[PDB]
Amino acid sequence: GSPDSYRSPLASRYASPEMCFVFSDRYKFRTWRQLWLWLAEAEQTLGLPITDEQIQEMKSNLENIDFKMAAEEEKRLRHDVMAHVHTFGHCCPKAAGIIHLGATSCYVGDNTDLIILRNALDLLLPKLARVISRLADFAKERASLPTLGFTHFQPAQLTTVGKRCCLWIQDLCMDLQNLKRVRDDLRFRGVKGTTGTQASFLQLFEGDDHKVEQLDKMVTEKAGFKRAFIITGQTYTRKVDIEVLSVLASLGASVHKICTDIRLLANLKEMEEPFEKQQIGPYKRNPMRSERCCSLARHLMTLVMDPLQTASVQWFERTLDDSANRRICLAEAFLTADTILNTLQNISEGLVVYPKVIERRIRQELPFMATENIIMAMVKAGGSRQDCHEKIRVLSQQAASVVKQEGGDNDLIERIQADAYFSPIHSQLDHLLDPSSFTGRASQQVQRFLEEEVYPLLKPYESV
Amino acid sequence: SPDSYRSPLASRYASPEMCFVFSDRYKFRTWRQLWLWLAEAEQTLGLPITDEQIQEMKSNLENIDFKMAAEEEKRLRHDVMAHVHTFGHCCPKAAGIIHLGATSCYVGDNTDLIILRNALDLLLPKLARVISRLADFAKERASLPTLGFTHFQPAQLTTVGKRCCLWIQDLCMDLQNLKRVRDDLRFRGVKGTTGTQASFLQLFEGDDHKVEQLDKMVTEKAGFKRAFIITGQTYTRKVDIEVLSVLASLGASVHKICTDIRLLANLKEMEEPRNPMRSERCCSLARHLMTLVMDPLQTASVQWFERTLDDSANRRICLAEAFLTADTILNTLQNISEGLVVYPKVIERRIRQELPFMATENIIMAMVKAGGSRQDCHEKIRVLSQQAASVVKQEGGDNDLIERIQADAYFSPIHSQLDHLLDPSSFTGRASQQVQRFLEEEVYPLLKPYE
Amino acid sequence: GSPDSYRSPLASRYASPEMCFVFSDRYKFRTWRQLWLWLAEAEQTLGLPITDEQIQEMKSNLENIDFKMAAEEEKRLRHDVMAHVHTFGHCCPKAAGIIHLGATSCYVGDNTDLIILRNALDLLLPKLARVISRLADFAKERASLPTLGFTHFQPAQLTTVGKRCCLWIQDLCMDLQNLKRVRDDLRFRGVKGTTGTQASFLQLFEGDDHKVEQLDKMVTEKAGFKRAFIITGQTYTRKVDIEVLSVLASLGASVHKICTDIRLLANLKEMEEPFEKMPYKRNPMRSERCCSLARHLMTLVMDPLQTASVQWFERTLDDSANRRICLAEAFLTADTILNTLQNISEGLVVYPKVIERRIRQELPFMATENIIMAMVKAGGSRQDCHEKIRVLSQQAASVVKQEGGDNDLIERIQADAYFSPIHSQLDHLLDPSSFTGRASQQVQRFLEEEVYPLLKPYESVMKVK
Amino acid sequence: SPDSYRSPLASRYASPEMCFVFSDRYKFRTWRQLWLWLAEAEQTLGLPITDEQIQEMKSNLENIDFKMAAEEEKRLRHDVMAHVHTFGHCCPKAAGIIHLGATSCYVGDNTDLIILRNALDLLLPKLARVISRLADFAKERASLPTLGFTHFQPAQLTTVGKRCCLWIQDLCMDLQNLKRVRDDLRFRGVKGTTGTQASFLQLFEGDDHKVEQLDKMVTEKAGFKRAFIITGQTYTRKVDIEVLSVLASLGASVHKICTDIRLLANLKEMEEPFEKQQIGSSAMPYKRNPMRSERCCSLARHLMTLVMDPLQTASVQWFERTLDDSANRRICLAEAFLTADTILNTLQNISEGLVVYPKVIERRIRQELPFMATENIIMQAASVVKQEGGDNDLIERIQADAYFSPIHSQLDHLLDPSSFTGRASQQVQRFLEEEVYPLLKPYESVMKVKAE
Ligand SMILES: [Cl-]
Ligand SMILES: [Cl-]
Ligand SMILES: [Cl-]
Ligand SMILES: [Cl-]
Ligand SMILES: [Cl-]
Ligand SMILES: [Cl-]
Ligand SMILES: [Cl-]
Ligand SMILES: [Cl-]
Ligand SMILES: [Cl-]
Repeated sequence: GSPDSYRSPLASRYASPEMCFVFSDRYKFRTWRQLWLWLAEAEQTLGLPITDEQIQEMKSNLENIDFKMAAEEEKRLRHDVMAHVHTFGHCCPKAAGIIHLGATSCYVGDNTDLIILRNALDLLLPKLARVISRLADFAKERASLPTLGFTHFQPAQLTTVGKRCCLWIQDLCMDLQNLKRVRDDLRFRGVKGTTGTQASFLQLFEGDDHKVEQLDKMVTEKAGFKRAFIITGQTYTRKVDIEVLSVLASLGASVHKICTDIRLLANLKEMEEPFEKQQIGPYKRNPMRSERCCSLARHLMTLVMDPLQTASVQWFERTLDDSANRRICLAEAFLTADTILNTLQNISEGLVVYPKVIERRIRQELPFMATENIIMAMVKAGGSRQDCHEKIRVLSQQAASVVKQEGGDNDLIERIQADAYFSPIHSQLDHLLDPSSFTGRASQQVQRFLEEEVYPLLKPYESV
Repeated sequence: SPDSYRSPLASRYASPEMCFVFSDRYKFRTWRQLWLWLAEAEQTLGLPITDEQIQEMKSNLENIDFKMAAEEEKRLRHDVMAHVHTFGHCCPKAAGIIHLGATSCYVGDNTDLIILRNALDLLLPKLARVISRLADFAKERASLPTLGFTHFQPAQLTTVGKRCCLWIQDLCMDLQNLKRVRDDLRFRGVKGTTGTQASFLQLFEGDDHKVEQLDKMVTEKAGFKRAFIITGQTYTRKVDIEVLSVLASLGASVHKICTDIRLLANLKEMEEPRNPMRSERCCSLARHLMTLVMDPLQTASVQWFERTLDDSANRRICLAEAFLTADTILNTLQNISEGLVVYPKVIERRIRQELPFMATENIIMAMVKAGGSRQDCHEKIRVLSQQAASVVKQEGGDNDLIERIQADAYFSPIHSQLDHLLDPSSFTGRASQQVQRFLEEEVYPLLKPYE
Repeated sequence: GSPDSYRSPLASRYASPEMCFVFSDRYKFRTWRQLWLWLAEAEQTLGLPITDEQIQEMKSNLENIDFKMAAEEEKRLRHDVMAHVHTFGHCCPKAAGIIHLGATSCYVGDNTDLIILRNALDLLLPKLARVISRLADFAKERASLPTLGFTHFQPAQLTTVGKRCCLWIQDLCMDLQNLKRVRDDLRFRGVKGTTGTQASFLQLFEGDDHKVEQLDKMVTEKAGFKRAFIITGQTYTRKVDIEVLSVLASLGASVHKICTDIRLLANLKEMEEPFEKMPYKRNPMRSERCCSLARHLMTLVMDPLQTASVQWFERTLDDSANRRICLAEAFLTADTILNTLQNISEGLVVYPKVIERRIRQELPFMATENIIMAMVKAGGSRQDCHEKIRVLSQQAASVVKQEGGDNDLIERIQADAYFSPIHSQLDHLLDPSSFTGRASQQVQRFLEEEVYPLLKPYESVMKVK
Repeated sequence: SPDSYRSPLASRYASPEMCFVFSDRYKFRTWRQLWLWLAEAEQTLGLPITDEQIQEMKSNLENIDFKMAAEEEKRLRHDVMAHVHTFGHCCPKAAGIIHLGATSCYVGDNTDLIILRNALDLLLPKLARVISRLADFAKERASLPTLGFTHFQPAQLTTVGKRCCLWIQDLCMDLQNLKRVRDDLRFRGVKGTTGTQASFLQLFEGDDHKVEQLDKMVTEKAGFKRAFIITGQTYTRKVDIEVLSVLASLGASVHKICTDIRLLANLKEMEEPFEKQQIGSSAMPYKRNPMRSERCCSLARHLMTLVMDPLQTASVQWFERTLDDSANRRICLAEAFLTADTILNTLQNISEGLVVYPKVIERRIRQELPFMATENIIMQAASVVKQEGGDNDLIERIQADAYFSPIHSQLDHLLDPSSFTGRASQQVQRFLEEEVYPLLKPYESVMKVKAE
């Protein structure tokens, strides 16, 4: 692309070449020809006057596409499909008269879109499986590392770095399920005619309903779909595009949340994005990859409104106000998702943790959450609950004033150590303030989660 | 009071049953229910709770002093502790063990899940019922030809019932979505302030097994098959995305269906049980259902760590509104579907005006079959078509293409064929067989469990 | 009402009584009657058979509204306007025959919607002005107080607490200007008939176009509007609802940003929400609520965008139920947000020693160029000094991250005799006020030039809490 | 290359001029322009910058080595520093003073503002031309009666021109909104990395007036009347909301207009203009699809969808800036303007020679009018129509009944369609003179430019 024209940053800058190719005109028109080859093979099988020589010349010329010629013919014809029937028949002169036999434009246009959507999903699925797997390794590594919990982004009951990572993983697992469900349930349009009635194919087969049904089943199987619609207008219902982009929107919400947490952890200096390759010969580090993931994820959420609106105002058996919008949103949704998953994998590969910063923060906040434990110990040693409460309240106030009014380190535990009133529990104080004892069931939750929910989910993706 | 704003969703639009599901009575009775279950399970697991305490709670689930709870909430600045205190007031014997070990979201967030599920349960039979009425209609009208439209321009004929199947199929997809979401909803259970169950762990003196039993048992008592293992304070707000996304997609389906119905009313081919007001209302509400999807998308995207409370007010609005809106739509769509009136004579007249321009191909094939040239016959049709089209558009007159073809001696080999060549049923392709196969394979089996 | 049914929390928990009333049935049907009165007044002036007695009796019974009779008459008739014509005629027996004369439903329905939108904008405006004024006071108070700057939420060139407050204030001033513009530019529908062509009134005035135009002008002026549409279909263009809810959505975005910043400052213990009628751990719950509701305001913009987009011809009635929801909810949501944000703004809590400690931890890493320059001025080498400061800074950075320790960079500089030509200077070189650039002067000029002048019209309502 | 994806906005849809405004060439020449302006102002303010340094920069604003700059961005990990280095290579005399005292968003963010303003400037005349073509049409059809539609059911007659005025008025509102947003855009200027101008205050050795002078000077050289006083790192992202919200609302207007045209096309009352290849063709198709209208709807829909991107972005900016705005804005701001530009090009084409069939219009009026004239006559046919799809026979029944003898001779006059259109034709004329013409007058000199 020239620097003198706009180039989508989703092609040029962001997405992988594999996803870029799925949405390319090369892939599109090659798949159009592929569909025409399948149609010819099935029509031959069903008794139509098509030869093995005609089939073989189509098969040899699936990739040999004259784009200049197609574009020229599209000018005079003003019909993209017929422009390509012409260009295909030019390089396939024996087969020319039977290309597109009995079909309408959407046999190629709309089935190709479904193949594209399915192949795009099949590119995302393994990438999403891989990021989940890398985060699972991290979660298990850090399963028992105590970290300050945050509710309202204020100190709260301690969690572990790995348990927090499980919140992230779980949302991504829900995405993996949704994506796989939408992919697997996607139906083929098949051979349906202009308004879905198969009137053209019925006539071609001389009123033979069984042959129309069989043809529909054969192209569906050749394209590798399990199932075709029975009911369509001109195209697959545009409710499908809502299903697909809704699950991508939800994925975007998940990633926006995870990468927001990561950016906040980076401010706290508890976690940072992976160190990047050394240049031959820094204190401050910006979580730029997580920022980019948020930025893009937002756009994936935004896009959901396109297919919602499109579907809601489709009139009868189709209106073509779906077409320009789909050319933008379907491709953009997938290229944005791809980019996000490529970046998130890169974030996952060697996340940096600073346990001494984490520890320090716990030591600042934990004492204000440990006071019932200190009361219980005093009471167990023969002390008075009332007096211990009154005394803890006063020392706690003193420490809180050091922290806020003076900008000091929390000295509550040191106040308690120095006060002879707490003499009966001074020897227990390290044990009573052990952060691992305040993480509840965090580490066991990680283990049960990974074994019962995450590994089983990943198992079938081990091939790809 | 007419002196204050009153939700049009509550007063005007939605059913009393769905309004009740989102009422404070339902909410606070469910808080008490969850406190009962917690005590029952805690007793089984060895905690000092008596049968008398449990029976007292059980006799007072509905006995709620909303005035006291609202006054205590002003004092304590804490809705849950306000309801603990109020419940303890009418249950003095149980008062010390209500909420034992629990945190606020044990009642708040589990109650939301209960509500979401019961609201889906109310929608499910309504949607099946609509699909069923429309299916009866599609079957009745499976063979009735009607003009096809692409670009809202005359196209290959369909049937009234085949078109109806486009509508039915989107609604079947909605039905399956709502059911999946309903069945897959998991319980929060007992999870603590940050999801670690630390408060329960301490209540059980470090016994993990007891914590896991408690979680299993309250989940069972609430009638859920599964609880989360992993939470922060609350169930992941991704769940609310999943729920409102299926409602939004439902709204898109309804808007499309009710748009087609409004267009059919302009064409005088079909009417609702004279303006298509029910269909307009459906569209108007369906649009709001689509808009609402952005609320939970945004919310989940900016939850920090184990929860921020910027979810709360938003969810009070969007969750209830989405369900109350969806309910109204289904009640209205039910009324539309019970009384669709078709005017076959209007349909027939429109077909007779448009069909000739679409029959030019079959006229050419018949001339060929009695000897003629393809290219001669195309050019003869082209001139007569051009003339008929001028009469239609330039003169505002009825289409005379068939009369033109009869009056031209060239078409003598065909003249006696013309009535049959332009029989509308012969242009509907496989429409009626598609209806029957769709109803038997796809719709009936879906509906059978609901009947 | 009853706890046995849904009650919108916008009406029952969140919005002010005044905003709730603007969207009430009482207000709506009083305004219908008002519009009937004005119609009758203008109709008499242009010579229609309407007497002072008939007029005086409508004026007497503007508020005397029997809702039960209106509701039963609507159940019988299934037309809200005719039900209200009949109910108004019942208590105005002498005027009954002239009420609604020559008008169509939207004369009352749609003109009332405009009067509501305008009144609702008028309630928001002074609330937004008060928030701006409280925050201006804060920005002035805190103009010179250094604080750590944040880009990517990482340490950056110091700002001041007041300068950062001006980021918030500016966006709110842009919202105030938008709300006012929209309020001012709102046009009346006036008298337009069923399809915008004024046929009913043309015929009522026996073909006199001048009298139809005068009626339109006169009802418009009686309703307090400067200007009526020339062109309508049945109703005002629904593009208007986009204009109004877009400005509210943008206000939501500003508030969401501001309150997200406050939430982050509260985590950092630098700023907290005002003390309520001293606990160590405090949650920024008002700010969280403002974010929550601001989000809904943003969401709602998609309602009028979609509605306008699919209006067929001179009106389709698929706008009606949606507008009953989104127009009221957006204003009630905005009202709540403004009431809450004004509360947040009254007595914000700042912890300067927390702010100072954080600066002391981060500033040395940003001071290393000021130090190099002071070495270069006393003789030394830019490149020499750069390599020595890099090694010590790396050591200090490792104390911070690998050990969880306080930053010791200035201590390591103090203890290294290579820096002896600048040891006397270090206190001055590390003065935080010298790192805030022009923050304090920016505050002063902004408040003088851009904020105080916007507030000037609202001075008489400024002091309410 | 057809072997990767390419935005259909760049290749297929938008005009080359809008495409260029969002191009890398435009971007990076604008960086260099801003660096030149900076140097010129800094020279005036006394910094050691020579006329030769300035002239060397001025001679190389367009001489951009994209390949080298990309490679340098990879080495330095910094887009601005890559461009500083690459510009210093072609301007070795100036190399030492390029970007002097500035920070990254001096070029990045000011360039975005120049782009936004340029883009708006391209849209305005296009919209003005649409409005003018429709105003021509409205005027010529001001009196042509046509069936009014409420609920898309027969309602009080309007006129083809009056109906077109509904479309025009929405677009006039868009044109005023676009103009306001363009006029109100402020320059970021020189603000530093957190908005405090610290780097410039240091460059000028603590002289505040010099910093203020530099901000004023770069703002003036860039053609902006006003700079922000207050920024963080960048201009407030509220500005992006303001700009995309006006485009969204334009999208809504265009969707409604093009939905009406599609419905009229179904009714055969109005069609999209004959394409060049069809004009006078003896091969004119009977069935014409309103494809340009469909396209405009489809695109206008995306415009409306995009409004959620800047809403969300602004809402979650933390403090003096977070860089989660960057990728999103790269997408949405360019897409919104390419989509709008496409819509306006197409809509201008639609507006130039709309096809009207008065005899179709007339026949539909005769079907519905007898039912709307009963009031005037007092001074079954419905069941036939509904059950038989027959022609309306109400008038024919009336002339053949004894009872209506007093009225019979008026029945032609009483059914005159012109008498049912109310004030539609006068409304058109007052609207055009008072509200439309005055808005178009600034655009007189570019009215004649053709559809693309
Ligand atoms: Cl894997
Ligand atoms: Cl077909
Ligand atoms: Cl096909
Ligand atoms: Cl806990
Ligand atoms: Cl709990
Ligand atoms: Cl009228
Ligand atoms: Cl009126
Ligand atoms: Cl700076
Ligand atoms: Cl700068």
